[PDB]
Amino acid sequence: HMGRECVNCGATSTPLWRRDGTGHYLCNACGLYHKMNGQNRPLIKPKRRLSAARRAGTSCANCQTTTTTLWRRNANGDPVCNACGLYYKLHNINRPLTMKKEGIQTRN
DNA sequence: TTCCTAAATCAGAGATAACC
DNA sequence: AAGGTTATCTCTGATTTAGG
Ligand SMILES: [Zn+2]
Ligand SMILES: [Zn+2]
Repeated sequence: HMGRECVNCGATSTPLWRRDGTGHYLCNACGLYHKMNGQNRPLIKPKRRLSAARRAGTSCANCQTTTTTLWRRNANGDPVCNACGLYYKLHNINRPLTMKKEGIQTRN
């Protein structure tokens, strides 16, 4: 009622408790999964917080540089350096890796 | 307590324009 | 000189947070 856990995954919380063939408790997810696939529900740890992880290195999807004064994003939604972004939004074509310049230039 | 609000802060898209 | 790449500037929107 309160100290029960899913015997397959160990989840202590669930929308609706279910029973396996042997009468033990399965969380809704696991229970449904078994009646569907006749196989235990595989445990698969959650993915990246898209931050506490993700932002652990950022290189442009096009030229793969790691530095830029401003990160933009391509259609696909991935980050791209300022240069590659501006170039594509002007020519609707990717910036040729033959343009990668040495270091970073400043102005004014 | 929890909710809601405010306002900072953050993130980028555009604009502007500096330098080769 | 004029052009073209793309640093910066300007904001609009989305997040993040301290309070009440
Ligand atoms: Zn389970
Ligand atoms: Zn790039």
